Amino acid sequence: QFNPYGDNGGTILGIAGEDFAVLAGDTRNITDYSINSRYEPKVFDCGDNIVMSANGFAADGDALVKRFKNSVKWYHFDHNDKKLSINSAARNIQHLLYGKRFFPYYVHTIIAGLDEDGKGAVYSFDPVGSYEREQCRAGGAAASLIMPFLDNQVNFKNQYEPGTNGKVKKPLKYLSVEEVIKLVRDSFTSATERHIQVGDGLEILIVTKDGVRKEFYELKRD
Amino acid sequence: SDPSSINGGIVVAMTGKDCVAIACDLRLGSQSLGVSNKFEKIFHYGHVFLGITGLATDVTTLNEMFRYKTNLYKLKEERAIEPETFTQLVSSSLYERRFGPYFVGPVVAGINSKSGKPFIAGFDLIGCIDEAKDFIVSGTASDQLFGMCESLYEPNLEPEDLFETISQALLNAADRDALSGWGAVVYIIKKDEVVKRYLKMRQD
Amino acid sequence: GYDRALSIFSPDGHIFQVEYALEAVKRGTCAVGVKGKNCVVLGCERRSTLKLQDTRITPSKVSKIDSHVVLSFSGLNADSRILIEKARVEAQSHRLTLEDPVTVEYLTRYVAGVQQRYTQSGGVR
Amino acid sequence: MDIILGIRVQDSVILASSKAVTRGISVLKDSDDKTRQLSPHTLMSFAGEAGDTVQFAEYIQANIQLYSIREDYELSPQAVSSFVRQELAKSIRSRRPYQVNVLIGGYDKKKNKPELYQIDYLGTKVELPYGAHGYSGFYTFSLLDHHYRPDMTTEEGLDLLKLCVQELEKRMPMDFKGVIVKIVDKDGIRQVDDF
Amino acid sequence: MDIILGIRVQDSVILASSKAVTRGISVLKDSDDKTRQLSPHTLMSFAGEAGDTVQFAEYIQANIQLYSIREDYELSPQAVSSFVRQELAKSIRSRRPYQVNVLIGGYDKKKNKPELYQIDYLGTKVELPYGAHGYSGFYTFSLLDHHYRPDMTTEEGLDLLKLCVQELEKRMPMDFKGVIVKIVDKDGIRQVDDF
Amino acid sequence: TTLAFRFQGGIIVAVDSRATAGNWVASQTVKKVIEINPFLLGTMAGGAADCQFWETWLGSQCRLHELREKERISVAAASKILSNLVYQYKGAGLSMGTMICGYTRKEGPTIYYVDSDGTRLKGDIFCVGSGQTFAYGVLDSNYKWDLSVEDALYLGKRSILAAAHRDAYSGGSVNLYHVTEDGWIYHGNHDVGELFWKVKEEEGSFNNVIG
Amino acid sequence: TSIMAVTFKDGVILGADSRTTTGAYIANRVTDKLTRVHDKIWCCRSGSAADTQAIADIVQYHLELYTSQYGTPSTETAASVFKELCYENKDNLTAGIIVAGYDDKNKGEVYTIPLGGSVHKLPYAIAGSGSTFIYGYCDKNFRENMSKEETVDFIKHSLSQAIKWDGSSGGVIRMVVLTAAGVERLIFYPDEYEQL
Amino acid sequence: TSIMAVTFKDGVILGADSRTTTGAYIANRVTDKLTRVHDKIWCCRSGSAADTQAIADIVQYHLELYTSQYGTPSTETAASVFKELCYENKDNLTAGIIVAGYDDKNKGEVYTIPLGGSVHKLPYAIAGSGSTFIYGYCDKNFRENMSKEETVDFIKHSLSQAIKWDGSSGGVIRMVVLTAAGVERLIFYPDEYEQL
Amino acid sequence: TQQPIVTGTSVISMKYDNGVIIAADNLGSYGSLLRFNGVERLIPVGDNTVVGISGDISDMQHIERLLKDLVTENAYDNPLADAEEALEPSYIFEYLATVMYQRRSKMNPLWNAIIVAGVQSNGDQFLRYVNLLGVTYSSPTLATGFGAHMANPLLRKVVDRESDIPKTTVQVAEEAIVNAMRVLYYRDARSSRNFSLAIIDKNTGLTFKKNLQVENMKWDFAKDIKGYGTQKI
Amino acid sequence: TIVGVKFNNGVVIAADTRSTQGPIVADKNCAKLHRISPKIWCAGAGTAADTEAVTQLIGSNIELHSLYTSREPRVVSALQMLKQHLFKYQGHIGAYLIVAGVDPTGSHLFSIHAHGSTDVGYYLSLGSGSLAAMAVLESHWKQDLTKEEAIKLASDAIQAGIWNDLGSGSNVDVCVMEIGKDAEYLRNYLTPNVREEKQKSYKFPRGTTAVLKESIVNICD
Amino acid sequence: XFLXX
Amino acid sequence: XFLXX
Ligand SMILES: [Cl-]
Ligand SMILES: [Cl-]
Ligand SMILES: [Mg+2]
Ligand SMILES: [Mg+2]
Ligand SMILES: [Mg+2]
Ligand SMILES: [Mg+2]
Repeated sequence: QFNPYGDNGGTILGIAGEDFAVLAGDTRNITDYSINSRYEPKVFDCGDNIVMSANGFAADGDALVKRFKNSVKWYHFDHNDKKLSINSAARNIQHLLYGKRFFPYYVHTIIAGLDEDGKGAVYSFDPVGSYEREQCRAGGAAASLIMPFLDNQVNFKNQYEPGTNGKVKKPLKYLSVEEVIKLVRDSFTSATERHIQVGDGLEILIVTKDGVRKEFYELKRD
Repeated sequence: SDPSSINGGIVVAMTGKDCVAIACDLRLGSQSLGVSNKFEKIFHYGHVFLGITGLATDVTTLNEMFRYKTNLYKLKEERAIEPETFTQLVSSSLYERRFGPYFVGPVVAGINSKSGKPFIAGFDLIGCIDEAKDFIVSGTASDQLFGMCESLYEPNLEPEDLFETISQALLNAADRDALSGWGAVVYIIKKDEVVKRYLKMRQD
Repeated sequence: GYDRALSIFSPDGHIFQVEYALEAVKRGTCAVGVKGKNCVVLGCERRSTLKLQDTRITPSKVSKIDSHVVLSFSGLNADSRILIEKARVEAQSHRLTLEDPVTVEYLTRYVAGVQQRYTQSGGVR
Repeated sequence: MDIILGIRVQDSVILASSKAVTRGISVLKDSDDKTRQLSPHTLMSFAGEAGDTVQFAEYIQANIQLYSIREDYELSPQAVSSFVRQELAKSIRSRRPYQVNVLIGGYDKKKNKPELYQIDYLGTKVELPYGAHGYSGFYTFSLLDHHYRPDMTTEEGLDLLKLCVQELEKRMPMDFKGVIVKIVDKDGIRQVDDF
Repeated sequence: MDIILGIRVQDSVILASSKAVTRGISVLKDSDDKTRQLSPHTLMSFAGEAGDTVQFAEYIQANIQLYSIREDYELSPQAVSSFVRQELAKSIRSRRPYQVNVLIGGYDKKKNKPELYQIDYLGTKVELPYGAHGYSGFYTFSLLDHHYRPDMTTEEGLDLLKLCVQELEKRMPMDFKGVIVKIVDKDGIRQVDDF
Repeated sequence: TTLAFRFQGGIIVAVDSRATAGNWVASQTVKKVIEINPFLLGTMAGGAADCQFWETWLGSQCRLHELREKERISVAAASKILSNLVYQYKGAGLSMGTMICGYTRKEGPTIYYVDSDGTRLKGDIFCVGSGQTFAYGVLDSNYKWDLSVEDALYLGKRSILAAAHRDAYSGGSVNLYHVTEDGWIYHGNHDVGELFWKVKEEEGSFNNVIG
Repeated sequence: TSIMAVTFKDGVILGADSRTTTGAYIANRVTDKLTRVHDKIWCCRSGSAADTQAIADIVQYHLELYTSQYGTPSTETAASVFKELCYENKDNLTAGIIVAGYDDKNKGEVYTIPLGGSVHKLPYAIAGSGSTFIYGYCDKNFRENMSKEETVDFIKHSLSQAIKWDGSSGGVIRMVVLTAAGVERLIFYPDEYEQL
Repeated sequence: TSIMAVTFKDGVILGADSRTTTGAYIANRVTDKLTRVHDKIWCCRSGSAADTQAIADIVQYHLELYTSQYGTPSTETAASVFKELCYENKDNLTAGIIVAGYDDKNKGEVYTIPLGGSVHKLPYAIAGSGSTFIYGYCDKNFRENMSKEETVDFIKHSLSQAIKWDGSSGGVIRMVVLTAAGVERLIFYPDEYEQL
Repeated sequence: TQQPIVTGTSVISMKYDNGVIIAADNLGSYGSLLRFNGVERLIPVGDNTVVGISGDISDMQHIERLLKDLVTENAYDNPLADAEEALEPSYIFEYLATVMYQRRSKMNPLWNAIIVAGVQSNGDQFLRYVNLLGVTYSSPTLATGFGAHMANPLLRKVVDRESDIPKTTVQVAEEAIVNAMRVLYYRDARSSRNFSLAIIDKNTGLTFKKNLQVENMKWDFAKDIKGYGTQKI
Repeated sequence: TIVGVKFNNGVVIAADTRSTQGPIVADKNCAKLHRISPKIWCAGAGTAADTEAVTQLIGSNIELHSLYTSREPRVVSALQMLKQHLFKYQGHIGAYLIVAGVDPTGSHLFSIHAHGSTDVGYYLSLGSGSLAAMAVLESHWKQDLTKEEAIKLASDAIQAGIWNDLGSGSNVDVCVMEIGKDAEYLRNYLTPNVREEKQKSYKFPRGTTAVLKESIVNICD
Repeated sequence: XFLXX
Repeated sequence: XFLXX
């Protein structure tokens, strides 16, 4: 019997700073035990300082990104070139995903950018459109490896102030763009080591008020 | 009805500078229902430490079985079994039940009393040996532990530093798994002293 | 389906079909409504050119829409039945979804809405 | 939904309906009224699939109430039962049938007689002196076969009904949290508050 | 078979076990004692598959009684619990396993301490301050987490147990016909007749 | 695990903040209470997407009611819009277990249980979710009508904590709400990480756990 | 079933057996599996009898309506109509059809249409259950621009072997000759072809 | 697989392809499907490689022990031992074996043993997936008391067609000649047999 | 819901300094039966694109007709149909990629794996893959079926990343493709010896080579292999 | 990914060092090269436990046989004992082996499948990355390879697996068995997958982790 | 996958 | 679980 779904592997990672937000994703595309491409980008600039990635089944992922990019275009036409806010984009994507509640998009969606106060924002979606704003989210094949590391290093979970008898927690603070990219690079090198579907290359998209910058780093190709 | 994920639980073992650390959570449940928050998964036969995850009845059975076999070993050999030898005994015993296996993920940890070399090893349910310089992981949050260990770990950590690394690896991994947590225990093992610490972690 | 726009504007900005529908009301028997301090009374004229009538079975001029609301009318008798039926159905439909009987304002607003719909729908007068 | 009983006596119909609403291993409510008044002298108790029961009951209620307003006249229990049966008879061959079993207890004002109708979800109608739906019948029918008389009073009917509830409370596996009892007679519908 | 509870307090172990034996849509019995005395200071309550429960309980009883005669000595609750667990641990990989869950409430005369062991049909043993088998736990564990204290008396333990039975009688779907309560202490095993 | 009970001082609503995908803890920072309007609250249990989508949709339908009728929607009418919606989708595989809690003049404080198989129940106490039984155990054994606003808030919080502990699929943090004649009042986010130990020490409960 | 179409100097020859079976029972032992869709466009039917009969009838209707408007259709056009039905209804059809026609311009042409509904133009085509046993024989023995008598012998010997080994094939060997001369029907009985 | 054994004037010749496949992947393209069970009794293996290897090894053991006690066994005796294993274990075996041996009294003999475990003594035998395509060809072309060169050409042309049509068959054509002279091995490469 | 009847095997391709090479054997398999031997599975669109198709042949012939019709439709009311407004490889691919995903979304897929190889108007090499699921990806080397498992490893030794493309000549690139086709003939049970090869160069344009054969094959070592283990004869 | 290559005066087997549980890499540097006897070495793919267990068992019985017969063991003895064991278990023991070695008879190279079918060849490849490896072997193999050429071809065939197959990765293990010489086991012959320096040290300040209890454990008698 | 207290 | 190149 024809199975309309497939697993294209890979993993994605979104971290939000004070005045910036990064959306990272490995460039490896796979089916079963074969590599399709060592460089197939799945993190996209969608305009209005919104970066988006729909990891999982690449066909459904591409279809969704394509439809959202088109949603941004028609938002400009219908509302006098008004800038689509990250919170408005998030709600719009929920309706795109839930629109196919009974034939779902088999993807974990993450968008990143700046909120209307100019502060870093990351939104994460399940396949059927349940969304939530977070400081931190890993999605895809190696999400289970990366996410608990992010809890520890970004949100300082299970970390207490030395000598305070585990009474005072390590205080929350925003990370610099330099410190965040270090965590992203260490997260993906760790994920590459222990997950077979992750490797080849790492592509990070950084979003500030100035615009969308890109950075690329080599990963292990085994 | 997946034997390995009915009761839940995790074990992690790491090596340091002239020392080894083995740690485990304390949860025993029946799927969603948490039953016991005192169920320790790490045992020891002389100076050799064994941590077992998986189906709880088999964890208890194998502990009793390896106590049985190490006791007879010591009486006949007139010496305590070493980690390298015990690892082979575990592998032998598990594969003996190849087509009716114990649903477990055992982890050996200890220091060879002769050479003084730190030793850790992991097994599948049918006794395949997984030897490692760095760390071994096991249980329902093995994916989480692999991610934590691979990032946090660095070689030749001092016993006091190694404790912090293995503890943070277990705690953060256990918090992302529903069937693990409910308290944790960490064994710091030096050549001729062993410290056992109970960790404070979120009880949900 | 019959699509013809029967209700349309005239050069002077009048919809003659709607205004000729008022002439039909002006022909109809007189109906009066007077509300007191703690009651409303609906008075209705019945023309006396009809003797040998059976007043037991002859449709009454005042109709119950629900147990708490009534509707009297002036104009075409056949037309009134269609509005009364729709109103009675909407009355029960409101109780079913809102778990509360209609307000007199709501029931009126609905009936008025139906009358309006027939003034810019194709194929209907 | 589980236990609904009905006993027609000399001058009235008595409907007893369990108060328990259970979902999984939790009794969510122990005061549920599994009945709707279709007209002043017609009452319908219902049991079956969750959601379908109330949705169906209220749909019938709305239709009978619409008729009452239109004609300024109360439909006979026989007429209402026939309407309900046809709706279920339609339903069973629908895409998703109503999985609802009903008892219709009514007093015919023209005949001056009480009437009890038992209709299952297939649209199977029968007029009975006493009726039950689900596993209740397996105990109550044999009990009523013995103790029931046609010329009994409402008070004798309630004592006969107490004998049924006691037997069910003794031998039924599930806790149905007692019953709400309602009497249909010439004076309309009223609820027994202390049972 | 359904509800078996256990509460270890300061100086005793208290076992509560439901009295209902249900087969199909009939409560066959409402006075069933779901327990066997393994030794003068060890009691085992049991619940699970019909037939297996009593067959297993009596088999264990016979083995512990045989030991008591042979050595002229009572086995510790810990020793008995370990024996029972091994029998179930053998059973689960048999052609037809015993589908029986047990609580072992015992008073260790050497330690002068009460001990409560919870063992499921897989042979999963845990020592607990309070234990339950089946759906009972889903209500009683959270309740005891709140109200239980380790230094409580037998009377405080019985009041704590009444609070559990009341909650189960309120929210449990099935009628389990109350519980038989038994206390294990330094003076042996005795039954509470009025609960 | 979510619960809402009616008492002398109005309605208490308490929910956990955990979302799971199988045995994977996906989030511990989820809003399971949707603020439909100043006098209406909606609880969420089941499919995150189904609850989130349809309860924000319900909020739009409740806004359209007060625009059309120049009057705030009744808790009964609001709950029945949702129950009639999910009933249209009955058998399609919608998984939602919700409670519509609010105050109006004609009704007073009201709670309606609405689930995806079309069940709609008015009641004083409801616990919905995988850890509903654990919440019931503590809530029922401590519930009285004559609880104070302070005691009621705590019992609601303590009942979630009990379930958050025992139920593997419940935890993260407790979100408290108090609904009065003047509308709903938020009573803060309470992390189980700190709350458990604070409650254990002060109350002397949770003796099963190693202190 | 055993069927084939062979192209030669003067045109094309269609050959088929005469056995229709239900399980291991022979429903019809004198079946005509060679059917006329046009004067000098014929087809060979394999698979479900009901399906192949339905398709053939529709094609004949289409080519009759084509002829009324645009004159005589090409053999390629006929094969295209067959393909269109077989391809668009591939889920609900079990039909292996060989289309064979004689034009004056294009001479003898053979198109084979397997289950999928794909079209393959070939110098000769074999199809049906019994074709499997004569792939080796037909490949070795076929030559282009054969004579009428050579092609008749080629088809006769081929279907003789197909019939001998395939239980689903047997009865008489029917053949239809398509040339400029006209349409000739040939029949060959067991007593002749069995002892080849 | 495509395998066959042909009897001629001076004895018998065994022929086989060299293709072992897992699904549509070729595990071994130089397989030896002709195996020695005795000095002048050889067999052709088709079906499960594992099953046929296991059977062949046991038969070789049996005929070695037979020879130690009762001297050289007959080709019929060898076929009987094969049958006994194939028949008694028919539920757990996928083995189509052709047994071919040279006696001085009985000359060249061929026995075929299909899946069932039945024995059939024939003048020549074909077996394996690729045999289906050459039933027509082999029947028409086989003659009794052929020469060595004629039989080699018959097998080569036959397996050439089998290989051409069967995807499960290919590689080199191995052949083993069993005569009074002794045992001769022959190999034929694609570049030769493909363009026959 | 479909099942593929008549099927075509591996399509292999790679980029080089000035353009792209694509190849596919001329076989139409009917399960294990190697039924049809004259099947062209490379279909040129204009003078700047070649679409290589594997999988179901009936669906391949449907895609042929769509591409044929696309050229006709593009020519309508288009004075620059053979110049600036000619069909690009990127236009042809995106059209197919749209159809393939639309068909999978209606649970009635075109049972194919497609590689669109060509050169854009600005001289850039175009090589992208699409299949029955509507999954699309691009790489210096692309292959379908067995090609993905056996050809890609060999072609990636020549062009392992982007920077290797300018360093690879058409002579080296074609040699690697022809070598890969030989390896597939050794090891793919549903492959044939006869194949087609197409080169789209930005300078020399489209070169379509038909009736190529696998040659320089190693079979000699087979004679030395006797038995399955212990056999010495 | 495991392969065997024959050269003039012996045989060489190579294997990758990746062990996987589902999609997760359990062991980054495990040993798939097993010593059946001093001059008979085996490379195993399939169920890790089964390949290790079956190679040890036959290796044990081969040693007892060697002592009994006062002879150096033969590759055909290991081959026969392995295939008859695997066949008996009807493929339930998931061991896919490349058996190679030198003995008094000469140099030998065989492959064994889980169901008990054996194959002979000059070059063989088994495992998930066998197609990637066999592609290289089919491209570059020739008759009359030298020792250094065979090691290069074997390691190149493993590398093809490491890079292209997700099942294979990390390092290349090699064992060279030459006639008249001791078999040289080249553990981690190539290490082309070294982990790059981490961007940051995650060494925690001492006292970061919250502790409830401490206690000295008694390991002594 | 989709998230499911 | 079970480890499986
Ligand atoms: Cl016919
Ligand atoms: Cl073989
Ligand atoms: Mg990797
Ligand atoms: Mg936890
Ligand atoms: Mg929990
Ligand atoms: Mg072939």
